[PDB]
Amino acid sequence: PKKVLTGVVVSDKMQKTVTVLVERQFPHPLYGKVIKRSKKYLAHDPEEKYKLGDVVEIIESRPISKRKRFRVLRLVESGRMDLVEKYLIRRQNYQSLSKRGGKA
Amino acid sequence: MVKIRLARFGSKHNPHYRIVVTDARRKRDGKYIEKIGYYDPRKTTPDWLKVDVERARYWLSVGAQPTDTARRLLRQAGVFRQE
Amino acid sequence: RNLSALKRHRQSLKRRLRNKAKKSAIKTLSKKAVQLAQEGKAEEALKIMRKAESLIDKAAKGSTLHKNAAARRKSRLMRKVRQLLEAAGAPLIGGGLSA
Amino acid sequence: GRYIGPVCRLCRREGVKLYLKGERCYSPKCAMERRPYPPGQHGQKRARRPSDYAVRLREKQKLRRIYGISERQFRNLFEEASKKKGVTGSVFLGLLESRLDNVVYRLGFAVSRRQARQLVRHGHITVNGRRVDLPSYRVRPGDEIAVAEKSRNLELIRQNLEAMKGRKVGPWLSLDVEGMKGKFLRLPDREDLALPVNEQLVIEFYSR
RNA sequence: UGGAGAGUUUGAUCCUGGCUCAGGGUGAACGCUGGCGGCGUGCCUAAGACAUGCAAGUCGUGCGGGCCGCGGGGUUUUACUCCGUGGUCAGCGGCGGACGGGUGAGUAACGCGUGGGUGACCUACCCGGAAGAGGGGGACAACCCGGGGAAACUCGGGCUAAUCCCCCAUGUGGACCCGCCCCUUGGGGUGUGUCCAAAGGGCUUUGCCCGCUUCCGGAUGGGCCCGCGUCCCAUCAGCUAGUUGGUGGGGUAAUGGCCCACCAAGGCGACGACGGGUAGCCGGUCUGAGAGGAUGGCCGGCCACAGGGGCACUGAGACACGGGCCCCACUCCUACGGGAGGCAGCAGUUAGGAAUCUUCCGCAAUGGGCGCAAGCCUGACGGAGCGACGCCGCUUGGAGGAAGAAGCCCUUCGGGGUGUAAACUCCUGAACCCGGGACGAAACCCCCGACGAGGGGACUGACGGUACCGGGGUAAUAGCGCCGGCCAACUCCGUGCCAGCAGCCGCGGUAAUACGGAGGGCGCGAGCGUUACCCGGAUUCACUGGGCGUAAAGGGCGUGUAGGCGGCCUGGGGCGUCCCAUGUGAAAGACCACGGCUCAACCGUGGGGGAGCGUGGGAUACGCUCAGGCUAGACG
Ligand SMILES: [K+]
Ligand SMILES: [K+]
Ligand SMILES: [K+]
Ligand SMILES: [K+]
Ligand SMILES: [K+]
Ligand SMILES: [K+]
Ligand SMILES: [K+]
Ligand SMILES: [K+]
Ligand SMILES: [K+]
Ligand SMILES: [K+]
Ligand SMILES: [K+]
Ligand SMILES: [K+]
Ligand SMILES: [K+]
Ligand SMILES: [K+]
Ligand SMILES: [K+]
Ligand SMILES: [K+]
Ligand SMILES: [K+]
Ligand SMILES: [K+]
Ligand SMILES: [Mg+2]
Ligand SMILES: [Mg+2]
Ligand SMILES: [Mg+2]
Ligand SMILES: [Mg+2]
Ligand SMILES: [Mg+2]
Ligand SMILES: [Mg+2]
Ligand SMILES: [Mg+2]
Ligand SMILES: [Mg+2]
Ligand SMILES: [Mg+2]
Ligand SMILES: [Mg+2]
Ligand SMILES: [Mg+2]
Ligand SMILES: [Mg+2]
Ligand SMILES: [Mg+2]
Ligand SMILES: [Mg+2]
Ligand SMILES: [Mg+2]
Ligand SMILES: [Mg+2]
Ligand SMILES: [Mg+2]
Ligand SMILES: [Mg+2]
Ligand SMILES: [Mg+2]
Ligand SMILES: [Mg+2]
Ligand SMILES: [Mg+2]
Ligand SMILES: [Mg+2]
Ligand SMILES: [Mg+2]
Ligand SMILES: [Mg+2]
Ligand SMILES: [Mg+2]
Ligand SMILES: [Mg+2]
Ligand SMILES: [Mg+2]
Ligand SMILES: [Mg+2]
Ligand SMILES: [Mg+2]
Ligand SMILES: [Mg+2]
Ligand SMILES: [Mg+2]
Ligand SMILES: [Mg+2]
Ligand SMILES: [Mg+2]
Ligand SMILES: [Mg+2]
Ligand SMILES: [Mg+2]
Ligand SMILES: [Mg+2]
Ligand SMILES: [Mg+2]
Ligand SMILES: [Mg+2]
Ligand SMILES: [Mg+2]
Ligand SMILES: [Mg+2]
Ligand SMILES: [Mg+2]
Ligand SMILES: [Mg+2]
Ligand SMILES: [Mg+2]
Ligand SMILES: [Mg+2]
Ligand SMILES: [Mg+2]
Ligand SMILES: [Mg+2]
Ligand SMILES: [Mg+2]
Ligand SMILES: [Mg+2]
Ligand SMILES: [Mg+2]
Ligand SMILES: [Mg+2]
Ligand SMILES: [Mg+2]
Ligand SMILES: [Mg+2]
Ligand SMILES: [Mg+2]
Ligand SMILES: [Mg+2]
Ligand SMILES: [Mg+2]
Ligand SMILES: [Mg+2]
Ligand SMILES: [Mg+2]
Ligand SMILES: [Mg+2]
Ligand SMILES: [Mg+2]
Ligand SMILES: [Mg+2]
Ligand SMILES: [Mg+2]
Ligand SMILES: [Mg+2]
Ligand SMILES: [Mg+2]
Ligand SMILES: [Mg+2]
Ligand SMILES: [Mg+2]
Ligand SMILES: [Mg+2]
Ligand SMILES: [Mg+2]
Ligand SMILES: [Mg+2]
Ligand SMILES: [Mg+2]
Ligand SMILES: [Mg+2]
Ligand SMILES: [Mg+2]
Ligand SMILES: [Mg+2]
Ligand SMILES: [Mg+2]
Ligand SMILES: [Mg+2]
Ligand SMILES: [Mg+2]
Ligand SMILES: [Mg+2]
Ligand SMILES: [Mg+2]
Ligand SMILES: [Mg+2]
Ligand SMILES: [Mg+2]
Ligand SMILES: [Mg+2]
Ligand SMILES: [Mg+2]
Ligand SMILES: [Zn+2]
Repeated sequence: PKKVLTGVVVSDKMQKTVTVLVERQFPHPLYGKVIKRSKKYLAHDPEEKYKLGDVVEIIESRPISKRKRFRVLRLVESGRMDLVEKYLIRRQNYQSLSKRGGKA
Repeated sequence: MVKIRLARFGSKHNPHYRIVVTDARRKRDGKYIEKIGYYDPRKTTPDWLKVDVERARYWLSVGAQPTDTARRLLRQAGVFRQE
Repeated sequence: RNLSALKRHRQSLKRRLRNKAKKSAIKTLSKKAVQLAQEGKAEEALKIMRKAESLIDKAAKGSTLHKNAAARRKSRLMRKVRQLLEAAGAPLIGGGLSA
Repeated sequence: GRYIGPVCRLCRREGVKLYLKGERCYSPKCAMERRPYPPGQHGQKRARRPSDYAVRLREKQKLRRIYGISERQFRNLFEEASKKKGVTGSVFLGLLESRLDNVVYRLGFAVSRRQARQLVRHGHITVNGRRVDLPSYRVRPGDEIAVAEKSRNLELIRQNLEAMKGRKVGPWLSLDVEGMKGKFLRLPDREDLALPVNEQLVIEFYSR
């Protein structure tokens, strides 16, 4: 079956394309403890129909571009930046570990 | 085309083939599509030839082309015996 | 040395030529009809579009285009012509297009 | 290369008597009568308390020196026994006891196991009517071990099979002395055998 | 059904802790030794370089010719010219040359594995179904004539056949544009317009056969896409401009920045981007009680590559190992202009290396290509050869009998040992130019039948005179390591911190079971040792299964970011978790059973298990999430 994944829209800055952050949980192959892993997907959005905080269902689709093989199958629940913010902060976090660094 | 032939499986001087259904282009002892019999050229045992005739019939019904020796054995097990 | 199956190379060149030539015609006629269609000249734009259609299919009769390469061509051709005739066109000769 | 060397000297080193000559290892000459002590310039000196390893090693050497098998083949059998279902100790002794050359010895067709070995190699023996010249051939229950007709009239086979008249045979075997036939009734149980061997020590030796 | 530990820090002890050994393994190599056979296996280094031969052709039932030959015709005769037929040569044309065979360089990646997607696709030959093949026209080799080059090879001119190429027709049908309907990414139906078919050949020639055309489907094979999984370094922390997305176009069988034009300013990263190192991945293999570790030779699957780089042509299929073009490096021929090459195919040579084989036999069998067939090709394959390289089997004797050794070589000088051991008596009978002698091989073909089903029939074996059977018949290779402890086996002489041994602890300085020799002994035996490497023991990277006061180890202290973890009660959802059914989990291997070769190794048949993922159904205690509530934590 074409794959269906659920994630949060963390990016809307593209024409007809939104970035969907999908989370996945699973026991660690050797240490057992359940660990959360995740991947960002570039789903296709023809009508600019979705915005941030939107939890959608991504569906496996025929390639729309390089780096883009999924379409937004539907909205699960609207607005909720608790997730977007989370993502964003972790990103802002990076703005540190290097030669300089913020203060957070 | 897809064929029904023999695949060597015995040992040196101890041949034992498998009546097989594979693409004509594969190694002979290569990866077949389906085993449908087996043959012991030297009849070292009373069971030196078996052939899932129902299956042999299937493959032939869809284009399987038997080797001559393949056909010969299949016939010996009445794959064509319409009598 | 001397592998007589260089006759294949020998032959490929003759084929290469045959194909090569059929395509030029196709390309040249297509451009020609697309050019006329655009300039609004309808009756002749179609007339030629029609030749191109025929030539294309024939190209696919043997191993020049074959497959759905022919279909793409005719498709894109009948596409651009019908559209370019959106300059008050009115399919005069109603050649290949089925309005 | 089945050993081949002085034998009534292994018994001496092994403390116990290994009948590796059948005859003579009975007479007042098996040496175990006069010189039961190990061979060599130190055979009589005071003994030194053997090591756990020593005990296990000697015990393995005893059990294996009896059937006169190679350490290679001997080991092969033991491994096969560990793998089989059933108490390794016994199963192992069963397999050992199933070697044709051995069975030929149990039926009395020959004095010693060594002699019985040669009798197989030379085709004087027959399993189910077909010749079998492999001393290691594994006899199965029901198989009838015999003497090739052509060999039946051999001077040795006579004196030998004669000496077996009215003589007892292991419960898992059975021989018709006249026709010179014999049947392997079934695998002997630990109880059926009575060897100067604690096979448990052997299992341990191959556990190290 | 499964799990052993030992030596070594001290005067002694306990602990910590490293080193080391006992076990199993290897495509091995080296030393001493070496008899037979079966089955396996053998360039691990220079993807270095290669002489030579062979490794892909096949169709005369698609076509026309040349050379050589025989026969028969038209004449009164000759010349000239017509037909038939044989050998041979290539050419035109077709199918194959994209498979089969080699290798592991590159690659850390949708390459591989596993499970899925394609309404985004192709598939020669094969199979099933439907429909069809009317008419005309053209050219280029061969061949003929001439020109250029040293050669390779090449330029021009003329003639000609076809299942070669083209035109018109017929339109079962199919393709494209537009509309409509049903479906839902480009799936299917429908209407109008437009566009598109074909090749002939063979006869037991008046019907059969081989073949051709269009279409729908089957089968097999394949492209592309996606989830998850896939080594080391963070002494690599930021990376990116076709770079991320858009619109239009190009290109393909087809999706896609695959490519292009234009627009937007995005994309990726600590869940490790980018960079560096290393490496084909897998089924499996070795080891381990298991978890795990290590590995990927042989065999099967996938990928990649064909002297190094780039490229496309022809094709159903290639960007093509024995096709083509250009650049490079190198070898070769050269009349210096210019040409010819590519063993990572079999075998062989040379180089490198500790090290890896025959320039073998056969096409008989299995399999592949072409052919109507006969048959042709097939270094694929089936076999033999060489190498204890591995595994298995086997032999050097069996039964009876204690000379007894200048010297080897023990002693209490009484004796003890080698030892039933003994070219010495009886038995069997490995070897052995001695008789017979194989399965593997019955098809294609032919005839009858109806070229069907059936049924009869010529033919054909490399291995091989091999195996195996029967006869006769000789008593007929033994070596290597070790003997202080770990670790099975002790004495004499020699030597005197020397000569030397040594895995670790150590041994030798004049009584040495530790050096060398000898007798004796232990282990294993056509082998035995050594070196190297892998797993083990090592709970010594500890998930199973460890630690940090003084043994190595608490950060100098805090603050808090990400993250990890989260009190009590109820409800929803059902992600984690658990259960059921189902698909998948190739073969080989492994395990069990039975079976074939006298056994075994080896092999055949059958059986059982199986995690992971997909699908459908179900459960809700715990974890998660949403909602509500509490007050024992927290804070005020
Ligand atoms: K940054
Ligand atoms: K001429
Ligand atoms: K129409
Ligand atoms: K088809
Ligand atoms: K298909
Ligand atoms: K596919
Ligand atoms: K586009
Ligand atoms: K295992
Ligand atoms: K593995
Ligand atoms: K690996
Ligand atoms: K054929
Ligand atoms: K004989
Ligand atoms: K002798
Ligand atoms: K001295
Ligand atoms: K000594
Ligand atoms: K180790
Ligand atoms: K410190
Ligand atoms: K510090
Ligand atoms: Mg947007
Ligand atoms: Mg050809
Ligand atoms: Mg032009
Ligand atoms: Mg057992
Ligand atoms: Mg210590
Ligand atoms: Mg010490
Ligand atoms: Mg100390
Ligand atoms: Mg000390
Ligand atoms: Mg002290
Ligand atoms: Mg220790
Ligand atoms: Mg030698
Ligand atoms: Mg061999
Ligand atoms: Mg190599
Ligand atoms: Mg080389
Ligand atoms: Mg040849
Ligand atoms: Mg001719
Ligand atoms: Mg020819
Ligand atoms: Mg290949
Ligand atoms: Mg590689
Ligand atoms: Mg890298
Ligand atoms: Mg995948
Ligand atoms: Mg083709
Ligand atoms: Mg058809
Ligand atoms: Mg003509
Ligand atoms: Mg010419
Ligand atoms: Mg000309
Ligand atoms: Mg044609
Ligand atoms: Mg119609
Ligand atoms: Mg037409
Ligand atoms: Mg005809
Ligand atoms: Mg596009
Ligand atoms: Mg397209
Ligand atoms: Mg293509
Ligand atoms: Mg790009
Ligand atoms: Mg490499
Ligand atoms: Mg372990
Ligand atoms: Mg195991
Ligand atoms: Mg392989
Ligand atoms: Mg090379
Ligand atoms: Mg290249
Ligand atoms: Mg093409
Ligand atoms: Mg090629
Ligand atoms: Mg390639
Ligand atoms: Mg080549
Ligand atoms: Mg070679
Ligand atoms: Mg050298
Ligand atoms: Mg052949
Ligand atoms: Mg063939
Ligand atoms: Mg052996
Ligand atoms: Mg003596
Ligand atoms: Mg004797
Ligand atoms: Mg005699
Ligand atoms: Mg026969
Ligand atoms: Mg007939
Ligand atoms: Mg017949
Ligand atoms: Mg033939
Ligand atoms: Mg005899
Ligand atoms: Mg000892
Ligand atoms: Mg000295
Ligand atoms: Mg001394
Ligand atoms: Mg010494
Ligand atoms: Mg460990
Ligand atoms: Mg732990
Ligand atoms: Mg510790
Ligand atoms: Mg200290
Ligand atoms: Mg400390
Ligand atoms: Mg502190
Ligand atoms: Mg926090
Ligand atoms: Mg909680
Ligand atoms: Mg939480
Ligand atoms: Mg709840
Ligand atoms: Mg659930
Ligand atoms: Mg399952
Ligand atoms: Mg399997
Ligand atoms: Mg058997
Ligand atoms: Mg067996
Ligand atoms: Mg099996
Ligand atoms: Mg489920
Ligand atoms: Mg519930
Ligand atoms: Mg609940
Ligand atoms: Mg609450
Ligand atoms: Zn004795």
